[PDB]
Amino acid sequence: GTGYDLSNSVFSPDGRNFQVEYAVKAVENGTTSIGIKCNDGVVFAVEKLITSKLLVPQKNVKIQVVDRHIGCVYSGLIPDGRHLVNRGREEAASFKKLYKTPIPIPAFADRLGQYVQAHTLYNSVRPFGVSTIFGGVDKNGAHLYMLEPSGSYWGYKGAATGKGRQSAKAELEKLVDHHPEGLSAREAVKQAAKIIYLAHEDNKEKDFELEISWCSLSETNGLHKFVKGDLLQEAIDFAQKEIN
Amino acid sequence: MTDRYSFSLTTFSPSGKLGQIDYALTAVKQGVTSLGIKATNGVVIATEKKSSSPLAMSETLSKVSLLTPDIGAVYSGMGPDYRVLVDKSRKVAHTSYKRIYGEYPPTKLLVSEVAKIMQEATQSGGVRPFGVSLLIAGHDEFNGFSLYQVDPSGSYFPWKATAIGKGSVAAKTFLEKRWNDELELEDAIHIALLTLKESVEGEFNGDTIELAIIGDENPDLLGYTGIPTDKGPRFRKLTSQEINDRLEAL
Amino acid sequence: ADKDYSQILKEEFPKIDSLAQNSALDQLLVLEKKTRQASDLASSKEVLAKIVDLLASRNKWDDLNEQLTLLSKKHGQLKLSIQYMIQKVMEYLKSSKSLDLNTRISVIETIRVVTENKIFVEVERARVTKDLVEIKKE
Amino acid sequence: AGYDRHITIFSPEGRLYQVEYAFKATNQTNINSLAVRGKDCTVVISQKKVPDKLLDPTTVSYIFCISRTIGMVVNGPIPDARNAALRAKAEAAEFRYKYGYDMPCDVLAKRMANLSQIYTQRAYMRPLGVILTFVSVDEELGPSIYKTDPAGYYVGYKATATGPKQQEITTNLENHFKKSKIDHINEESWEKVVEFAITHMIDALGTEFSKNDLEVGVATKDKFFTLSAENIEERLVAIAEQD
Amino acid sequence: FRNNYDGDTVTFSPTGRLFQVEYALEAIKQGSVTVGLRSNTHAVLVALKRNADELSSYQKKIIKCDEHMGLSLAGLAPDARVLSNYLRQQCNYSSLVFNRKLAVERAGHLLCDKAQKNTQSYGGRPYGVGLLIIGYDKSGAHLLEFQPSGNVTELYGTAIGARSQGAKTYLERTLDTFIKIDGNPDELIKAGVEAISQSLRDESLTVDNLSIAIVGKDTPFTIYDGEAVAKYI
Amino acid sequence: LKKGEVSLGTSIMAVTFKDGVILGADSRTTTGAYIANRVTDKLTRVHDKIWCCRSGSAADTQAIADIVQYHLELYTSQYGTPSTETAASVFKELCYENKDNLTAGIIVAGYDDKNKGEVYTIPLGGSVHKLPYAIAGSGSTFIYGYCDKNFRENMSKEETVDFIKHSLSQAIKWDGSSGGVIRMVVLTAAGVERLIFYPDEYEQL
Repeated sequence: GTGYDLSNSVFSPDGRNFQVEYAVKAVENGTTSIGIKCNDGVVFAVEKLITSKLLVPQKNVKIQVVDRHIGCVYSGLIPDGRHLVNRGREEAASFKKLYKTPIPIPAFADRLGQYVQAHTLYNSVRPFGVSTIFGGVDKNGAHLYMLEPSGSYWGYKGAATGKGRQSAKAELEKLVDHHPEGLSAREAVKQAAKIIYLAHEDNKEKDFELEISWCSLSETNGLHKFVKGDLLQEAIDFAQKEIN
Repeated sequence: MTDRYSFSLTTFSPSGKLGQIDYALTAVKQGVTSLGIKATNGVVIATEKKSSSPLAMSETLSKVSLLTPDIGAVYSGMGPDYRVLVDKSRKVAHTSYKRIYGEYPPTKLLVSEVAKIMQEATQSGGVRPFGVSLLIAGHDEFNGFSLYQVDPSGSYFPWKATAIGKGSVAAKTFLEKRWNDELELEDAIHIALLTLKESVEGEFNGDTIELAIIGDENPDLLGYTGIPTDKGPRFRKLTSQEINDRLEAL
Repeated sequence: ADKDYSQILKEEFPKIDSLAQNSALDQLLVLEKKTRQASDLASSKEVLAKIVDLLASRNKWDDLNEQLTLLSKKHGQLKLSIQYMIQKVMEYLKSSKSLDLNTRISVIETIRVVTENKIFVEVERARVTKDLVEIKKE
Repeated sequence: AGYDRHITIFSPEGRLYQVEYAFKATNQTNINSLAVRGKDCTVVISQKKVPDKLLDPTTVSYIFCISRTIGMVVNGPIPDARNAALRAKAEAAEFRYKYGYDMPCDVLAKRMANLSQIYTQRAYMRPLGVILTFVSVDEELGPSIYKTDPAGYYVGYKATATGPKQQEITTNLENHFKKSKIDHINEESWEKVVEFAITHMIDALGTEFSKNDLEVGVATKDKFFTLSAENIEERLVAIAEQD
Repeated sequence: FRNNYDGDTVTFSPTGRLFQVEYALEAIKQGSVTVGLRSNTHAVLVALKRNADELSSYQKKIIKCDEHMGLSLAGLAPDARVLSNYLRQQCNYSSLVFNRKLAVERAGHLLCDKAQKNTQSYGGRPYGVGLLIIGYDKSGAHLLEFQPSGNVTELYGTAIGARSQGAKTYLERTLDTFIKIDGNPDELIKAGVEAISQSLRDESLTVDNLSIAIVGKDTPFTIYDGEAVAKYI
Repeated sequence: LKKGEVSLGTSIMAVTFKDGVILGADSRTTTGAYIANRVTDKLTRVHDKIWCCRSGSAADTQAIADIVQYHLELYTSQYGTPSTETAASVFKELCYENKDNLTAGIIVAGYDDKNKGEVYTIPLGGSVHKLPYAIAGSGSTFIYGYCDKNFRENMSKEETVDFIKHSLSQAIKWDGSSGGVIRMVVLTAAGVERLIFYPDEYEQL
């Protein structure tokens, strides 16, 4: 039959939730956004779509932090992620409350997906319209994950969500091969800005702003902070030259 | 979220019938044929142990389970459907009888309970009935040995002897042929061996076959000594050997 | 594959170091490690053939047999690589004969690829098949 | 009505299609895997498939270490995978906490077995499309293999494989076991047991495996565990020595 | 079809879309037009009060949740009233709990995921109103817009409901003018007055129809209606 | 320590030292004057390399142990070995919460590789503190001056032992409730080492 598509928790004859798949529709429908596990840390980058003059630039900021060491970014319903962001922002302090320690990214991870996985478990519990690039420096080094409304994330030496991923997918996979060594966050900072523009080129049609952040065990000192100002402008100019 | 299905998941057919129930008996009748015989000297129930794989260790599952030391039962249906019931079934007995009465219920009430259960599984919202029916071997003092068949309908009732599952009919047929009031258990056992072998298409031996009896109280199984009043369980599962033994008694 | 060439070329002398003087491993260890079962730079089968032939010419075609016997076992660069040398080896075992026919006779079912089938190179492994048969005949 | 497939309710046949479809989701991951009780040990091998570079491949396992003693392999989606282990994780310490000694493997199985049967019976509850095999070397039962299904059905195994090609290794081991005639692989070094397995996994899968190819784990007395790629490589090396 | 995919906010389109949202999104433009803008100094609301009849009163689209914070609406008032009240709590709450003014920023954060819950949760529905929200704070005057999609944005200016584009285009056209009109609410206002005139279509703004609000630096959220709108008319 | 549960008494003490931490306490469990179990093992494994000295109600602590251990276990079953600190964090809650139901002073001592041994006090106050070394229990009183003077940091493995043993014996000597035998447990990179000392030994030190 059909209708398997309709209700979340339903296993279609193939054993599949098409809603989740439909969620993925909304997911890829998300603005292209990337993240980079770099040497000490991870770096998060996303195009900020400028729809108008009236948009106050730099105000609306897609990447959100959990604790101070966990940066997160997602393509999908901005309410979804934020909803889950706080949902995450909970668990850390929660964890950190019980365990006195800020939560390990991986620890922090599985929490989320299970929660997300809940959003699979019932036909009504509409999964989240977001897949989310997230991670940061934790007790051991950085980590970078990107989580599916399925409840699938994994370790990602780089990750990209949104439309322009494929522009990025190479770009990351490039720097994978360009830098199987590793990369300074700042170069990841630089590289990403390109990649995003490149990722943006999928979306190239309209003006956009660029949100980039990062967790550098070096620079943020095991924290997540935003790529900002000159090094931001650098990476831009870096990128905006390399886009040419 | 949660369950928003609170409504009876089986409903009166235009004929008043309850389809899922009537569908349950399907899968119930589907069950690997399981038999039971209430003999004079005791009760024995039997069924073939169905291995889905030789790698799979058949013994590691038991289609018959003791409930009270004098009570055990068999099913025909989904092993899982068989699984949880016993737990409750055993549990409720302690709770709803023993822990009250400090002793093991008359099989009837013990039976009566799980019957009630499945009715709930029948009528409750968000639930389906179980995919098993239950041939129930029990002995209590005043009611002696007892043989009870219970459905996912919870419909239950005594037997002199019986069988359920896939080939139950011709077995029961053969049983009805075979049965008398006076059947001795080993007879009935042998009878079941006869009976079950009939419904046994696959390998027929102790390792393939599950036989349990309500025998005498089994002080060997008392597991302790120095209490005269406690003479052990009446329920007994026979060995693959004792089967394979009595399979030569064929 | 620069080192695959270079380290070979490095081993070239390094073999010729103890070849002219084993360095059988000098040649080997390079591709032995590098290609192993898992290519690093991989190499040319030559780099492995280089080994084999620097083995071959230098060593006993007796030992080379047993050598390649094991080299076969890890990987080679491929089910092919060595067994081309192994093929010319048979000419060179026949560049040997008697016992080096018997050494060849050794090489026969050491791995089939001389008289028989592991590799598909029957155009060769058939030869030694008959070629030994031709002797087996004799 | 036809919802009977959409939901868990007895089909006209008394059948549960979501279940039957959950069975689809089981190999939907398309990972073949095995569980072999060694003599001393129990060993579990599985396909580690690393489709992407961007992956951190290390992160990829369906074999999960449940307890001190107990691990489990999952056959099914990693969300549902990651779930049941969690679910399993509780019971152990729980059981242990409650019962003062660690949970026996099958208990978890029987436990986890109960779980789907619920969802099986619990319509809004969906059962999970993962097939799970629990293994340990049980203080009582020694080497142990317990596989469970989306249906809450489960059993002990002299050994098992699972995956799309399960039947093949199934035959293989069934062949080898009907051959070997003993429930367990008789080897004192689980290494050999592993090496035996990786053989017979390579064997029946007709598939040579790199160390990145294999999800490999070993249930040993008091400790279930797994191997790095190097023990795997050691095996790959070791197994390359028998052949 | 959609009745398959639209009916449930829990249920994506095959394209992964929630038509109820899109539906709620429809009631938006269905709503009366209203306008808002901010300077860095002040943040101004300009509303079109629609009535039922002349006999009836004129529906007010502007809300005060707070001195530093008040908002305007288009689409379903009942939702916002809650939300506003709900919000009113928050500034209160904050200034209760923390003696801290709710960040107009932090405000927008709230309703979003709050709205998000309306979305992902079956049996329910989104709110039927998108919001224009002016606020002034330690970070200054902030005009924020909300979407029953949950999505919020700070704009220098904006308008919603019906045909807000005319103002909007003009406003987006007007952009740097008002944002630089600073300490001059009036022209901040009259910009909107012109703005709303842009998206004025049916008739002109009136004493009854025009509604106006401003929060600003030292301008608390302050609503202007009738004679208060009369001079700006 | 409710009426009818047994009284441990003695004195529990633990010292992080050059190789790690060692736990120690007496074996004496008294009921008023009557020692219920003189041989009791009062040192306790919440975790392999993370451990505890239990004072206050055993029934408190005894349960308390199972609790945190259960969690750490599960936590480890999830996230692996928590820090020795992380375990006490779990305790701290319990204490800092159920304190009004709780009589437990606890020395949380555990060996981390990175941080070597880690001493953590949790008095009944639900407060938590890391120390170079800890002493608690009855006779801890008498020996504070002793330990304080006679303690040193990165004392060798044995230096820890007998100084502790003396510390304990003093307490054991001095205290009535402190006695039975000295059980010590060494937590190092090496691992857990339980020790025992008989009165005929440590009585005389």
